[PDB]
Amino acid sequence: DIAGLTPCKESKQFAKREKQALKKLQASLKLYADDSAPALAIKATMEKTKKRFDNYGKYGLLCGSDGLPHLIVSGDQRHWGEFITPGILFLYIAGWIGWVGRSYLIAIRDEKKPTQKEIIIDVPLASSLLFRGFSWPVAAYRELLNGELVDNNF
Amino acid sequence: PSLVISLSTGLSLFLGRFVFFNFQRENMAKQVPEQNGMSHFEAGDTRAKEYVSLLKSNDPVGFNIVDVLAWGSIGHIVAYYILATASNGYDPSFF
Amino acid sequence: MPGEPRPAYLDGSAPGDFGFDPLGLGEVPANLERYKESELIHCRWAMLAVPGILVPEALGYGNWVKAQEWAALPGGQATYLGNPVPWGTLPTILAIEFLAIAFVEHQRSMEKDPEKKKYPGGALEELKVKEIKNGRLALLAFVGFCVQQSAYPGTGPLENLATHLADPWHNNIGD
Amino acid sequence: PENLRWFVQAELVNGRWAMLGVAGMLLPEVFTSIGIINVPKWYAAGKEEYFASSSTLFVIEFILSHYVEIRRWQDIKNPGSVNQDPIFKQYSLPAGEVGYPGGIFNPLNFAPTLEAKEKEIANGRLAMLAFLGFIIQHNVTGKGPFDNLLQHISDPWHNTIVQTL
Ligand SMILES: CC1=C(/C=C/C(C)=C/C=C\C(C)=C/C=C/C=C(C)/C=C/C=C(C)/C=C/C2=C(C)CCCC2(C)C)C(C)(C)CCC1
Repeated sequence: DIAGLTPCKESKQFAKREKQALKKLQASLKLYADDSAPALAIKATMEKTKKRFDNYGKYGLLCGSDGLPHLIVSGDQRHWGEFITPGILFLYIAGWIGWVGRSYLIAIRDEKKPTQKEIIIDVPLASSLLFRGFSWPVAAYRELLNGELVDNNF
Repeated sequence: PSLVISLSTGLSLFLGRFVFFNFQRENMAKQVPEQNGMSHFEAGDTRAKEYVSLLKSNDPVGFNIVDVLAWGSIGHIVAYYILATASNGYDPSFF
Repeated sequence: MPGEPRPAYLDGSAPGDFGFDPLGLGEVPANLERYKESELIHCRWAMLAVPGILVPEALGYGNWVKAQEWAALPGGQATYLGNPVPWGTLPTILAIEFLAIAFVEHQRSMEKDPEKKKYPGGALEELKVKEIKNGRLALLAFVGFCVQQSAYPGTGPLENLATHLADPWHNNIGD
Repeated sequence: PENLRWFVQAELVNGRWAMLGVAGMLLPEVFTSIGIINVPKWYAAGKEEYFASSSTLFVIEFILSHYVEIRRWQDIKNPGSVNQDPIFKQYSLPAGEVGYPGGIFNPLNFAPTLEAKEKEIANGRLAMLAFLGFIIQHNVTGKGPFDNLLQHISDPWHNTIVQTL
């Protein structure tokens, strides 16, 4: 409800330009609609869509003039998450690749002699080398801030 | 609805600070000099300053700023002009 | 340093040179390492603005306030004239009291020895913890509530009939 | 294995706050009966009181909390700690943190500390499996039943995600 941008439910545009945009693919009477492939340009799909119409709805995004999702989190109201509730994971999903990324490498001086010892990967991964990826920060993310860094290692 | 002060007090406040200083003690610091010809910075030298050049004239300095502004400035424009004519044309305290 | 490592309020035990073997603050650094204008001033201040404040009575009898007591100051003076001065109000009265004050602790300027601290050795109530050591709790005692005195200045520091305000705000405003 | 006697207490602390944590909503736990997602508070109460919201039960009872917890922290740090249950040892006889302050930089070892029975420890973690049952339902299926000879292992119904909420 903030800055504009209305929650979709007053429908004005979006919902209609929608029930327009998608719905002249629908005028695909211009073929023969029964069973097809070769055609189904009409009947289905709209299932994902129109039979997801008033569905999408539904949490607002306060989709806005034009009548489309102006997608915003910034840390106000329910939204504090339309990208943050799915905004952290990414952080999470990446830099523990860094762990594998690190400990894969930080092995590539152990057992001794290295590099292409980088090309032949010694199938490097599946558990703790990754499956620590699971559990890094605020329990041990300060794998950073002691003996591994510094750095302090040799 | 504004007293034009604070500022216009401080536009004078340190004006009055370098009419200031230094009648007698030869010719008003040092010495004099520096002028043209150039004696100072990156001809060579270029160093190395203190600052206790304050402390002298301060106790003095306060008086003159923060009342003549009420005898000069916001102190009439004064009689006097006399002399006389009278007087400059003699003036309304303008107003 | 930062934490979770630190920092020896956990006794010593304790003090403590000897003892039992300790440190603890790190044997006497200085966030100025030399040192003042702003330091120990954080102290004798608010001891003695805050006594000046006891003065607003709780009143259950009536008070207020004197004979001349300035009429919120704006125009009960002087009535002059002589003449005639300011209005009064504005910069002029607000000019006298100033540089009058402005000279009193600035002749103090000249200071170096007699006596600069302990400094190397000795070989204001003299040695005084108490009378001075309050210096702290007499500052923030004050802000402590002038925070609300710039928060919700409702009407009269009746303070608690309700709770401990504690409102709570939340740390945000929100969360 | 994994690592060194780093946190014990941290997670111990956790397991301490744990059982009586899962004792908390363990009132909704229903002696026999009285549950749901909660609002109230032990029994009674009726002073003046413990209140809302220009008050909150929060900041009052949980500012002062801070010095009650920092004492431990700095207590850990500079040991510091009883004589000695929690950091660490006197009686009798838990799972040993075992080590002393340093390694070869770190490893002159690191973990020969297993051995025994069922024992003391356990229940500390029990309540976090409790939790990962007990949290998951309560907004997914917000009541807790157990029901034999009736229709356990039969069911009855269905209930998924998108309904709505
Ligand atoms: C508090 C505050 C804030 C902040 C701000 C800022 C911006 C500041 C600055 C600050 C600082 C002082 C900073 C620094 C930082 C640092 C860093 C450093 C970052 C990061 C990082 C990285 C780079 C990482 C890496 C890694 C890790 C660590 C983990 C994962 C993996 C890897 C290894 C990759 C806010 C916003 C809230 C506002 C108010 C106040």
